[PDB]
Amino acid sequence: NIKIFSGSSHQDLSQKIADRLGLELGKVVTKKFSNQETCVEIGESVRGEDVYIVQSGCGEINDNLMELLIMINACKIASASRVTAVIPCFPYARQDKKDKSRAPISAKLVANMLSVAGADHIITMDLHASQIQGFFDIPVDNLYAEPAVLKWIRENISEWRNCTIVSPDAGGAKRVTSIADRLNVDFALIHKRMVLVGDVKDRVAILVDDMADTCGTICHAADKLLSAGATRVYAILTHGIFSGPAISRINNACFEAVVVTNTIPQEDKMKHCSKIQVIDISMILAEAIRRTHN
Amino acid sequence: PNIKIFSGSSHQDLSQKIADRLGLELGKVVTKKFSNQETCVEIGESVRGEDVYIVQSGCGEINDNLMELLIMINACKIASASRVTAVIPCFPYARQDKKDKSRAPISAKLVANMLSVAGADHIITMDLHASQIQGFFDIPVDNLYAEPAVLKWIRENISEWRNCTIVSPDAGGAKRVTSIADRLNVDFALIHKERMVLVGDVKDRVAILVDDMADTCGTICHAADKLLSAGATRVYAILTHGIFSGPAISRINNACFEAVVVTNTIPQEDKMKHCSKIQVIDISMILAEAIRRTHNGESVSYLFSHVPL
Amino acid sequence: PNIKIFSGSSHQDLSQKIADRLGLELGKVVTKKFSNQETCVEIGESVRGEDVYIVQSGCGEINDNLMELLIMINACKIASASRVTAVIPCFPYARQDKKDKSRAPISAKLVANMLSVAGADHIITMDLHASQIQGFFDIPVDNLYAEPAVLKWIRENISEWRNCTIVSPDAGGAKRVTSIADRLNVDFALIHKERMVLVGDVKDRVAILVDDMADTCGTICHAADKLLSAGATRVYAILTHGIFSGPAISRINNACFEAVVVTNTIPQEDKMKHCSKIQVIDISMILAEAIRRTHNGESVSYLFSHVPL
Amino acid sequence: PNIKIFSGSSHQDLSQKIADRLGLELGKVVTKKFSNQETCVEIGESVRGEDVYIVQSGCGEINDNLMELLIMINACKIASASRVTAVIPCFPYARQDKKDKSRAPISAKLVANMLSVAGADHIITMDLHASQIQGFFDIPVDNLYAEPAVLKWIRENISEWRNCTIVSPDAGGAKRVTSIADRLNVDFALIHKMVLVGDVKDRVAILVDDMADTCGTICHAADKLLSAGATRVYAILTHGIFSGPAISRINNACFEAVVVTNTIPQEDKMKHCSKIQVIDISMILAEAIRRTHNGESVSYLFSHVP
Amino acid sequence: SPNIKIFSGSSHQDLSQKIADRLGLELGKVVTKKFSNQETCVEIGESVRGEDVYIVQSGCGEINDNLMELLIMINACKIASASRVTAVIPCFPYARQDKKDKSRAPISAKLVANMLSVAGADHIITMDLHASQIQGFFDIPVDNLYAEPAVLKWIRENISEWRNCTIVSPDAGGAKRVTSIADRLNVDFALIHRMVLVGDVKDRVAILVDDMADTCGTICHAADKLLSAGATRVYAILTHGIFSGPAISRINNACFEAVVVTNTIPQEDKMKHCSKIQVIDISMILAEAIRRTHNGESVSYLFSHVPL
Amino acid sequence: SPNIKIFSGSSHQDLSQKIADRLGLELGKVVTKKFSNQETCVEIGESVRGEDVYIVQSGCGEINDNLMELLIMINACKIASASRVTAVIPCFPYARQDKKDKSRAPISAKLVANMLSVAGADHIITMDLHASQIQGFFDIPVDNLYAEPAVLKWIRENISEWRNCTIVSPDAGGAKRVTSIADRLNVDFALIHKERMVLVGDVKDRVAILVDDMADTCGTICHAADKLLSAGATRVYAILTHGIFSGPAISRINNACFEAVVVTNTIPQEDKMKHCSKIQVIDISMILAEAIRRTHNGESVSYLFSHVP
Ligand SMILES: Nc1nc2c(ncn2[C@@H]2O[C@H](COP(=O)(O)OP(=O)(O)O)[C@@H](O)[C@H]2O)c(=O)[nH]1
Ligand SMILES: Nc1nc2c(ncn2[C@@H]2O[C@H](COP(=O)(O)OP(=O)(O)O)[C@@H](O)[C@H]2O)c(=O)[nH]1
Ligand SMILES: Nc1nc2c(ncn2[C@@H]2O[C@H](COP(=O)(O)OP(=O)(O)O)[C@@H](O)[C@H]2O)c(=O)[nH]1
Ligand SMILES: Nc1nc2c(ncn2[C@@H]2O[C@H](COP(=O)(O)OP(=O)(O)O)[C@@H](O)[C@H]2O)c(=O)[nH]1
Ligand SMILES: O=P(O)(O)OC[C@H]1O[C@H](O)[C@H](O)[C@@H]1O
Ligand SMILES: O=P(O)(O)OC[C@H]1O[C@H](O)[C@H](O)[C@@H]1O
Ligand SMILES: O=P(O)(O)OC[C@H]1O[C@H](O)[C@H](O)[C@@H]1O
Ligand SMILES: O=P(O)(O)OC[C@H]1O[C@H](O)[C@H](O)[C@@H]1O
Ligand SMILES: O=P(O)(O)OC[C@H]1O[C@H](O)[C@H](O)[C@@H]1O
Repeated sequence: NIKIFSGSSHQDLSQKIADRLGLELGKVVTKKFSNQETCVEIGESVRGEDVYIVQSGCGEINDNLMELLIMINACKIASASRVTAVIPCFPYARQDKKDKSRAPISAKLVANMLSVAGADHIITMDLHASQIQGFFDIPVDNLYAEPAVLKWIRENISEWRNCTIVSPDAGGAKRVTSIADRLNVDFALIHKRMVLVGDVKDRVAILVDDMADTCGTICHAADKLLSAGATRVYAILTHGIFSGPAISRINNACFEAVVVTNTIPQEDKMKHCSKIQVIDISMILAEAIRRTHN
Repeated sequence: PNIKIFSGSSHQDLSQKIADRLGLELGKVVTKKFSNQETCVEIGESVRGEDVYIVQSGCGEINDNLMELLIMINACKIASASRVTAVIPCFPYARQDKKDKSRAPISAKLVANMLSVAGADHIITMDLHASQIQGFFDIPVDNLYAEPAVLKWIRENISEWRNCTIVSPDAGGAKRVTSIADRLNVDFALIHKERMVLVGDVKDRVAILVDDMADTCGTICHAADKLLSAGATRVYAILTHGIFSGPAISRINNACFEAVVVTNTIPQEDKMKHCSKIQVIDISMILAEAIRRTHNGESVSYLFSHVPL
Repeated sequence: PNIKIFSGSSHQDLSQKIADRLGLELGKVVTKKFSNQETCVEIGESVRGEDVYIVQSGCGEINDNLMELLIMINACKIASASRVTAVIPCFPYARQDKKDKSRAPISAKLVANMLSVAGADHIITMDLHASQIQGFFDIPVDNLYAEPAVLKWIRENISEWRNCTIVSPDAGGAKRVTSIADRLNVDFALIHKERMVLVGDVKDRVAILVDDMADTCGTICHAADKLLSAGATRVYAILTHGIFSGPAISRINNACFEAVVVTNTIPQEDKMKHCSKIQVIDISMILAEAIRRTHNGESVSYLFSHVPL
Repeated sequence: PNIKIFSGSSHQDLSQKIADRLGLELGKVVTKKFSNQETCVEIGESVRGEDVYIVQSGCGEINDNLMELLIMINACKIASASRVTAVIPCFPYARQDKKDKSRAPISAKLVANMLSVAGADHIITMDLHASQIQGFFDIPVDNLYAEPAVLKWIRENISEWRNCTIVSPDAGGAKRVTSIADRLNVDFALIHKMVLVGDVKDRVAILVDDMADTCGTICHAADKLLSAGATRVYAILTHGIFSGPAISRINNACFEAVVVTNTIPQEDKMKHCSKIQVIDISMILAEAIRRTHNGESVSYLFSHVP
Repeated sequence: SPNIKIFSGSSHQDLSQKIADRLGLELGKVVTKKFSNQETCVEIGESVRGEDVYIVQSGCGEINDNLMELLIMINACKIASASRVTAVIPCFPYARQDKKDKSRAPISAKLVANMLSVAGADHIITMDLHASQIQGFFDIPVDNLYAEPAVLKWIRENISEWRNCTIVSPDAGGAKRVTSIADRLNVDFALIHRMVLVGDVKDRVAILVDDMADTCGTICHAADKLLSAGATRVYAILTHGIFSGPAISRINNACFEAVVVTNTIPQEDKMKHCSKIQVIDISMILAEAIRRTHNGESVSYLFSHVPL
Repeated sequence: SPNIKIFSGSSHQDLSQKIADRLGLELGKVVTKKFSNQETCVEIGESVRGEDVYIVQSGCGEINDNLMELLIMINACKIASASRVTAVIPCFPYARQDKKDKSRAPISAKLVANMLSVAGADHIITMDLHASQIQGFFDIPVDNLYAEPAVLKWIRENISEWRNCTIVSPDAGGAKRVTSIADRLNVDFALIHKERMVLVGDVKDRVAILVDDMADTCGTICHAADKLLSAGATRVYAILTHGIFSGPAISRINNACFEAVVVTNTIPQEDKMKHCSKIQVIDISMILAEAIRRTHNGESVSYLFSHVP
């Protein structure tokens, strides 16, 4: 049967997942030692169980990554039948190639540390680059928020039939042209001094990318989109990291709303920013766990 | 502890140019097929203690050349070679780099694992379809760019290059073309299939389509037709990998290109004989230089700012 | 009860016979090639939690079938199948199982490592060239014998079998023929190349050459004529693997065989059209029984003493 | 090959001291964190064909320094280094070296395997909590001793060292002090919970263990040693973790000195605690690096110091 | 539930028989001998397809022959399509070589752990590892069982003055073990380290406790020191009864009232030639570990209680 | 630049000493004993840091203690920062268990190859593997040396009538070993098969030489010898590479009808020669020493297969 465990990163999403599966949380004490070493004490048997550990790459990332690895190692030495790392926001994903001299491929390093910890399956959401599925030798589910983003647009944008949907960088063109084609609307591209390609005159601009970290690029992209004359600017990003001065920049930018999923906890950031709206996706992870559980 | 260079049956000319630029001959290897079509590899010289480089591109009957490459690596490895480096100009199975459909394979990662398990210690390639294939291994992977030699070609061959527009034939290729456009200080544009859509205005100016490869060339021929319809003085196509499979030559001859420019990661002499529009950017000096720097133990970053020769 | 059988492009007939004998349908898989000759594999039905068997024989265009097999294994493995078993009746690269020359590869071990790294958990094959290839893995390898079905054939079709002579065309095929001689209670003989030399009798007796495979068939045709010039009644040739590459068919048409008997580890339908001496032994029930017993607990030890049907 | 030594963000002073003692400068690495708290590592000079040494101790925010160390190892490995050696003065997660509870992790082995897959070919550390951690790998792991340097400190600083009594504050540490007391040919003692076994009457008492974290079990162990009547009490621990309430407890305790090595930085601790003294072990690590480079035996560093 | 098979090696057949008997099973059909040239011969005479296999081999009596036999049995079961192969090793061999305390020294214990891993072992069940950190040699579950509950029950039921005894360590290495026992009995402890004794064995009973007894030189010299310090009776309760070389002669001449070991190593032949040696059948602790590991329960019971 | 060291195990110190003498080296400082409880104790009393280490241990005389000793020495040198560890094993143990011929049978040879691999061996140097395919049980270079040269030289220098002798295989499995030797001598050949013992070939009126790779209990060579005399041969010799002579072997050869029984010193023969006057030994220490010298440097060992230094 199923045991779902939660790490100290995003207890809310784990609770939603376990509720949707009709389970309890697997009882785990997750803290730090006096000298900041990660302390993981699982307080119930997992012998013969299919265990799922929910830990997102957010907060103090290395503590949560190491916590996840230690939970995997404990469950593996605990004679668990299978250990699955549920990672809604995959850490170190932007370091997925050697783009400069002597650079590390940190995402690949993370994939190998999960492998040697004892992970048998990975369930994640909107990988920055899909090719990260190839960093392993085990099944890696790359889930999409695209149905939930489409539904959010259709249910919240009055003028969605005549929007355009825009990318703030180059790399995000393929992500955008999908949903633009799925809504049957135009599309546009913003590149870095900032240049705009496409027609967003007298319509609604929805910026879409996989992630929003410092939000400098989407804020200057919204400013370019107002320069080109757009009745309203939205930003729908899957992972709402919001690091550093991000909140200040979205509060001063001219967005109608800024939409993210709950791959990362947003309550405290939503308290300091009124434009933020969060989507479900917890039902998408539960169905990947239940589908995985044969 | 010097260099031994061997050639596979997938591109002996490129191996010949590389060994020539390095002041070498090429290793004595017989690479044929058995009566029942099994690969036969006979290394005809000692390779003990040598730094071996094997040149095999993903082209032709791809699985025969891939299997030949793997057998060459394994023989050299149990031949007590000091190091074995697979130089793979066009990396095969690169478009199968993820699990997009329901039960699809990641063939590129499988290939990376067969190269790893054969005994490869180093990979030297050019313009990987996805750069993340460098992460499919646990060994160094040089992802060489043809971008500098393409820039040099454009400047030395395009009269109106100062006011051209670099166009991406698909969505996915926007990063490449904005890189090149930023390097020439020109404009860029994008074409998206669905009717085919053009964004970025290429009116009354030269249009250069740039992507990593040309297989069946349907997408770049349709893109070129759209560039004419939008009113573009001239339309070029500069692609790194000249696969040209199927009706590709028919489609390029029946399109409106002034030239279609590729590198010699794949043999092009037979293709150029049947298509007066195809131009080749010899990149054997970039591969020869990367091998030499790899041997000495020097930094290959020079190869991303300047063209040799 | 959770069993799936997928077929490659090499021996679809044998796959259908096996699935028929197990009362199953073949799994939904599209297995073709891309425009640039890369292998294209989409398994079109779930294998989640299933006991998967992939039947691909080492024959035809061998490297395309090997890559197809590896891509199917890796796909099923990433598709969360419980176990993936490669049913390979004729093992490719099996004759390359040692280092006899100064720089030779052990291609059989390379293949064992590529099947292992793809995700294979079990191997089911028939009459390995060398049995020690079982040790090239680290997973169970069922090496089935055609010996019982050959014994049944010899008993039921050769009238003078009680006083025949089982002959080896080379050395090393001595154990194969001595086991059949001890099991039929008959005589054995041996032929060594070096002008060919025969040791043993065959005078005024039916002669039966037995080996594991027949590729170019030069040695068994010269062996046949030597057996007639030593004064033998007839000459048969019973080989497990048909292959028949190169000029083999032409040579069998001119040789003096009464019959050439093979199993259907390799398709023989096209071969039988051009050679009237070729008779085929259906071994689909031995492979089907290996699969059904492998699914359940049940020991495969049957398939080495008596024939299923 | 030629030697390059790199520093992590943990204990930069020890890295500089080591590089100076080897007559080298530290290599160019920028090691910081991203806006979203991910580790950023940029090695700014070629290491192709080099024998690289990366000095990172298990201290401070340990998971950030461990993850940073792993990223440096991986970068140097893809940067075509000839050999990558992790110099780790204090090995993190070492106290998780066995399974004494249900569902417990063996975090020390997890770290050993992450170092292995990162690309480490050699490990140089000092006084592992348990020596058997050398077996968590399949690559050379040097477990150096501070014992000659603590002995030299104690002969050179304790006048009554000829007639002292070395004490273990817990059970598990009974062998270490027998290795040291017998090396001084002096009395030894033991404390368990507190009850004391061994003599400590009018003698002066020297606590020796591998660590001292929060120091509760050595502050109480000092109180028991005074109650049994010893002139002064000395605490000599290898790794100066001093986390949590450690400083307050030593400031309110009756130590003559608390001596640690510089496997972990102590400067911030020493400005706030007059009782902390540090032993320089930078030459003991430098000599193992030098011997490891040009192929000598580090056995000498367990009996002679520099 | 029952798809389990249990097999024996050539080392401790009595323990194998007791374990299988306690589980209500018969021992599996394996012929285990040596070839003419002294190579190990292993013939499993029954199917293990889909089975949860347990192989009982202790590190004792011609160690390399039994270790190599164990590895060959694991590999045979692995190629025989067993679902899981568990090595039950009551006394884990080469455990004293668990670190590098010398130049050019081997970690023989780690080598053995890697040979068991590469042979095909999926699980290890052992008792009183010399060092518990050997659990970290394996990357697989390793049960490190204790004789501590059975040693305490034996003490309470056989030492009358056990409430005022003295649990003594024969070397500096058993201080963790004996304090544990000392705390469980609520008694005093002592240590012996040239003969130096620290602790107060007053005029009472001294019980030496360690993990094993090989030659028995240390427990006997510790017994002499415990005499000279004036102690009533002295005992020795050791988990692993290796007793090699002149060990029995030295126990017969030493001042022991009794010397108690477990049956991780065969002791019947040893007990016939020494009236002092007593054995604590621990076959039920191993059987209940096999039974719980099959059908997947928690073995932590076995450290608080002694099932018969 | 000699970084070469050479240790010896407890199995064959004489052969190690001859090898090191021929290489102009001293034997490495190793104490190899047993603990009180019969556990293997290995203390290397010399640095091997950065050295090319060779450990000479043969599979003979109490196999498991010598195998375990070899493994502990490899592991010690590997953790001792040795540059490379090469296991020089003249007689490779467990070679006869190289396949699964019965149900639940072990492939002990592959297990041994995996324990040598996991100990840290980078190279294996052996002589006359029972099956050559055992080279594929590894993933590291394995030199399979032949005793065929020096056996040819022995026959020529000791048998007067060798120009018309007959090389006989005692079993159906050594026929390839025989056919080789005979072709190099240009002599007849024959084969013996225990079915009742049967002889195939001609050995009437001329000298007969039984040749196989080893002699364990010697049960077959002796009955084959009486068969060779009942079939009428002047003399009978027995030349085996590996002189194991276990069990009743010496008792059987002393009453056997051999002119001589010739073995190599892959196994110590001194005590065996004391109890059997018919035993001749061939020194192959120069073939092992040359395999080591060429393996160290970087030279083709393949000379050793037709020359005899
Ligand atoms: N992972 C895990 N280990 C268990 C469980 N139950 C028992 N163990 C065993 O417990 C041992 C270590 O903890 P344990 O002995 O129970 O703690 P102790 O009884 O206080 O010494 C190992 O042998 C584990 O195999 C369980 O449910 N999960
Ligand atoms: N790879 C390689 N192998 C060599 C070389 N020189 C000798 N060999 C050896 O040659 C052997 C195979 O060639 P050969 O002696 O003709 O085979 P054999 O006579 O049938 O055993 C192998 O054992 C190799 O180790 C060399 O330069 N390279
Ligand atoms: N790790 C490492 N990579 C190097 C070194 N020298 C050159 N490189 C190469 O630098 C390449 C980076 O390519 P690119 O994305 O164009 O970065 P660029 O070299 O700065 O232009 C990598 O693919 C490496 O092959 C080196 O010393 N170490
Ligand atoms: N290990 C094992 N092998 C089995 C079992 N049942 C059948 N086998 C087969 O046994 C074969 C070798 O033994 P066997 O068939 O009896 O003798 P053979 O005539 O040499 O094939 C292998 O090819 C296996 O496929 C089993 O339960 N366990
Ligand atoms: O373009 P499609 O033929 O649709 O897809 C494959 C394309 O691959 C290359 O980009 C060619 O230009 C082909 O057109
Ligand atoms: O030897 P060839 O005639 O050329 O090739 C076919 C032979 O291949 C093997 O030797 C078989 O015995 C076949 O008779
Ligand atoms: O003392 P408490 O258990 O906090 O733990 C801290 C101890 O950690 C080690 O034992 C040190 O000697 C410290 O005294
Ligand atoms: O006493 P020794 O002969 O030195 O060695 C064997 C005995 O002492 C050792 O520590 C073992 O524990 C045995 O108890
Ligand atoms: O005669 P056996 O008992 O079979 O074994 C000893 C034989 O072992 C070898 O294979 C030779 O044929 C020897 O004569």
